[PDB]
Amino acid sequence: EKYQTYYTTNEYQIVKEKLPDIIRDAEIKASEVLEPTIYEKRAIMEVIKDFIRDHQRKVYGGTALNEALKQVNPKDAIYDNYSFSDIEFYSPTPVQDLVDLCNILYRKGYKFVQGKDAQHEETYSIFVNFQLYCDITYSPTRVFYGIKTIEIDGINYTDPHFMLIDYLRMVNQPLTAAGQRWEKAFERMYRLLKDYPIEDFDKRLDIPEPPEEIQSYISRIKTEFLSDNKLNESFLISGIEAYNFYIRHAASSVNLNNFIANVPFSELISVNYREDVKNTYNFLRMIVEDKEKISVDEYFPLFQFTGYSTVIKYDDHPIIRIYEGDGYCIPNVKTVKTVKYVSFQYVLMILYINKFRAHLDKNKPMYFNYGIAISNLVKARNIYLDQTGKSVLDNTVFKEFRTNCTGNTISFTRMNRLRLLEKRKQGKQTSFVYTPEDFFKKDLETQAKLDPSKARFKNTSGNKIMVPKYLLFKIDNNGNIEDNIHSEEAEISEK
Amino acid sequence: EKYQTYYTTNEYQIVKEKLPDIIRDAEIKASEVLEPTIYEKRAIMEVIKDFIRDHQRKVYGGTALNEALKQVNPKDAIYDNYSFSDIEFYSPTPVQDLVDLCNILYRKGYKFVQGKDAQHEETYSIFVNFQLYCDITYSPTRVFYGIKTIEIDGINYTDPHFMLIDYLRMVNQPLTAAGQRWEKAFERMYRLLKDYPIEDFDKRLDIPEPPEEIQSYISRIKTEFLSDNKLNESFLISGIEAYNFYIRHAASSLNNFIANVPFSELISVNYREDVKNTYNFLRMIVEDKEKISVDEYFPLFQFTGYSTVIKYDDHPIIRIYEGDGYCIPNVKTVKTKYEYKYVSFQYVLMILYINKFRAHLDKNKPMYFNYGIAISNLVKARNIYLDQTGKSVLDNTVFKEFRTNCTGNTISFTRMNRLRLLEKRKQGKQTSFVYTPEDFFKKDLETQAKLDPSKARFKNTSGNKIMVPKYLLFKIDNNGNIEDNIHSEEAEISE
Repeated sequence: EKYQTYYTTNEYQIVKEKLPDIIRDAEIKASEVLEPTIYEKRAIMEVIKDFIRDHQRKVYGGTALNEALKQVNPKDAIYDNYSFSDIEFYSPTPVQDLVDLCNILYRKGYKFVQGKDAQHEETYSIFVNFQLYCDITYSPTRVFYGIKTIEIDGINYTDPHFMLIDYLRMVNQPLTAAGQRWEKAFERMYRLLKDYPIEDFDKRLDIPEPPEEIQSYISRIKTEFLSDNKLNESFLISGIEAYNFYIRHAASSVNLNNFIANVPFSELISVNYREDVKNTYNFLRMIVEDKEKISVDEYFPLFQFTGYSTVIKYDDHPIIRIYEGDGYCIPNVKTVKTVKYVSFQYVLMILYINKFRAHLDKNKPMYFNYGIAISNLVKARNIYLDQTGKSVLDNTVFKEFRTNCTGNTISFTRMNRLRLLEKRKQGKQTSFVYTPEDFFKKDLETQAKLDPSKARFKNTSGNKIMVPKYLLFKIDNNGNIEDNIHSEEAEISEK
Repeated sequence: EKYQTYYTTNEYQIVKEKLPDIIRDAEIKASEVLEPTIYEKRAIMEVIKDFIRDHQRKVYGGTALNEALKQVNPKDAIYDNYSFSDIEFYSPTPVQDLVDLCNILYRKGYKFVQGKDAQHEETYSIFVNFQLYCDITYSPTRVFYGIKTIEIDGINYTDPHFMLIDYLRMVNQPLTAAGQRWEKAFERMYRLLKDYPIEDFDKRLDIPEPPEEIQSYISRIKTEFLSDNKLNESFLISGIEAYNFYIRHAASSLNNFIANVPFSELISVNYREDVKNTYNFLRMIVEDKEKISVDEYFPLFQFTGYSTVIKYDDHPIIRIYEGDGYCIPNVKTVKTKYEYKYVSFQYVLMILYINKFRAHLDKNKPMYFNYGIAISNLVKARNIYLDQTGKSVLDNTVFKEFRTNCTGNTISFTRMNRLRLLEKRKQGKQTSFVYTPEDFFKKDLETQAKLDPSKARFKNTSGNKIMVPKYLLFKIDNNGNIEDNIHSEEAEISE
C-alpha cells in the first residue's frame, strides 16, 4: 500500500501566497472577454449616473462612500475599476424611476433589462444582462428633502455623516448583522471617519431645564418605575440620560464634567413597547397631580432609523418619549445599583438620528444640541482612553462591537420571508417585475394598465399620528389607555 | 473649523486583529438564540441523515469531504466547530426523494417545509422554516451505482478520489470559476490529497499496440490534418498522446512511463464541424472507405460532453470529445506543421480519472487498471521534474497549475444557468417546481393524485453508446458521407 504526496511543504504555502493575485489576474481577463464586460459595465453605470443627475436623486451605499473618499484621497477608495458595484439611491417616486430607467436602458439597446421588487426594505432592483447594476430605495417626501447631500459631478451623494448612521446601524445589530457586515462596515467606518472626521465644537450645551413638577416625574420614573424588577425588564435608557451616563464615566481616570446636560425628558427604548407604554401611562396617571393634564402624542417610525414612538405629556410638557425596539436585540451596558443603558456606539448613533429628527421637525436649538452632544461624547471617550491607556475592545463602558444585547431578535432573512408571507396572505403583491422588452411586445391597452403612481409604501415619515385609525393606543372615557384595534396602513407613491 | 479623530494608529489595527474572533463569538451567540437554532438545525439534519441512510443515497461535497477528512483526522475537517453546512446528495429518483423527505419533515411537525427546483445541475432544494437544509442532485442509474463510496454510520459518502474530479473540474474552468471557487477548491484539494493521497503503482502500462495501418491512420491525423492551420483551431490533444507529452517533458536534462497510443483522444471547442471534418479527412486518407464506422456516446454524467469514435475495421482511430461552451486551459506547441494544442497538466490528470471511471462503467477492467497506472506515473513524473529543477506548480513550466490561458468561447455559470432556464421556459419544460406539503395536504385527494414524481424528465448523461438514430447527433447518407442529424433532445424519465 504505497502512496505519493501531491502538494508539499512549502508548496502549499507558495500556492496560498500567489493564489488571490492569480484569481485577480483571471477576473481581469474574465471582465475583458465575458459578457457583460467591464466596458458594458461602465456604459450602463454612466447611463444610470446620468438619470440620477437628471431627476436629482440621492446616492447612498458603497458608491457614495467610494466617490466621497476619493474626493478627499483617491487612495482611500473602497472600489477598483473592476468592481461590478451596485449604485443605490433614494427616491420619493421609486417605481416610476424604475420604469423610466428601465425604459431608457432598453431603448439604449441593452437586454435583458429588468426591474424587480428586491427582498430588502421598499427597495427595487435594476438588472441588465443578468447583472445587478442599481437599487432604488423609497424615501418619504419629508425624509428625502431633509437628507444633507454633498455634490460631485452634479450628483447628490448622501452626506458622509448621514451614511455613518447606517454603518453604526450595522454594528448596533450584533445578532443579525455581525457575520455578513461587521468586517466591511468597520473598514468603511474607519476611512469615512478618517476623510470626513467628526467635528470639534467648543460651543456649550444649551438644553433648557424644565419645571420642578416635570423635573420630579422624569426622576421618579427612574427611581420608582424603572427600579421595579417586574416592570424594567424591556427598558433601555437612551437620550441625554444615557448621554450623561457616558459623560460621567469619562471623569474616572481639561475640561471637567462641563459636558453634563439638563435632561429635558426621558427617552427610552422598549423591546416590548405596547405593554411598557401602557405601564408608563398608568404609572404617571397614579404619580401625577391631576390626571386630566396627561396627554399622549404618537409618532410614525422615522424612516428606517427608529420604530414607532410615544410621548407622554403632562400640561403639554414631555416627561418621557418611548421608542419601539420590538424585534431588535439592543447592545447595552450593565452597572446596576445599590443600598440598562444603550451601548456607547448606540448613543453615538441615536444622537445623529435625533439631530436628523430635529432637522425635519425644523427645531434648530435641538439640531444644534445633538451636534454639540456628539462632539462632547466623542471628546469624552477619547480623553478616557488616553488617561487609561485602554482600547475600544477592552471591557470598559465605551466598549465597541458588543455582542451582549437585550431583546428577542430575528435574522434579516426571517424578517424578510415572514413580512413577505404576511403581505402574501393579504394579497398586497409579492414580487413586481418589469421587462421593457416583453412589455413593449404587448398592445397599448395592456401598456395603459401599468401605473407606478398606484404603489403603496409604509408611512415612515417620523410625523405625529393625527387620525385615530392610525394611532396604536386608545384613551377610553374613564381616562385609561388601551390597545387600538385599527388599520396599520401607510401611503401612496402620489408624492 | 477644528475636527476630532475617531480611531487612530494603531487603534485601527487593534480592531482588524480581534474583529474576526469577535464576529465568530457573535455568530456563536446568534446560533444559540435565533430560530431556527442549532437545536432545530441538528433535528432537521438528523431527520434527513436518517432518510439518506434508509434509501442509501450518496452524499457529496462539503458535508462528505468533512466526514471523510474526519474519519482520518477530525482536526483536518473543513466545516469547523458546528459551522452550519448544506446537505448535498446524489439520487436516481430525486423528485420522488424530494416529495418523501418533504412529507416526512412536514408530518414530523415542522413548517415551512418546501421543496424547490434549485435551478442548477438537475438539483432540487429542501427548505424548512426559511432555511435551506439540503440539495438532491440527479445521477443516472448507470453512473449512480458506479460511484465508489466510503461508509460512515450507514451513510454512503462519495469517494475522496472521485470528489477530486469535481475539484479539478473547478481549477480547469479559469474564466468562469477562478474568483468564486479557486480559493476553497485549492484549500480542499490540499487537505483531500493529504488525508487521501494519490496511490503509488510500480506496475507497467499494458496498453495494446494497434495495427501498422491503424497507427498509420492515427499518425497522418497529426501530420496531414492537425497541421492545417484552417482545421486545427478548435482541437486540443487529450488522452495517452497528451499523457505521453507530459511523460516526455518530465525527462528533459528511464523514460519507461511511455505508453502505446491506442487511438487519438481529442477535445473540440467546435465539435460538430471538427467531427465531420475528421470523418471526411479519414474517408480520403483511408484504403477502402466502407470499413469506416461511427460510434456516438452520450455525455458521461457531468464530467464530459458528447463523444464520437471514428473506427476503421471496428478499430478506434480517434475519439472526439465535445468541449463546446468551455475554455480549456492548454499548452500550445510549434513544430517548425506549427501549432499543436495539448490540454493542461491538471486537465490530463483530470481526464485520466474520468476515463478510469468510464472504464469502470463500461466494465472494461484492463483500461480501468491502465488509467490508474497512468495517473500514478504522471504524478511520479511531475514530482521528479520539479525535484530535479527546484521549480514550483506556479512557475512557467509545462506542469504549471492554475492556468488562465485557455482555448474556446466560454460563458459565466450565471449566464449558462439563466439562458438554459429561458430556453426551457420558451419550450414550456417547466421553470421552477415547488412542493409545499402543508398547502398540498389542504387540497382534495383528486388534486393530490395529479402529482407524479415518476413523470419527470432529465438530460441523458449515462456515458452510453447512442443506439437509436433519433438520439444520434450525426447521420451517414447513402453516398457514404456524414451529416448533422435533425433529431430530438435526449430527455430520459426519472422512473
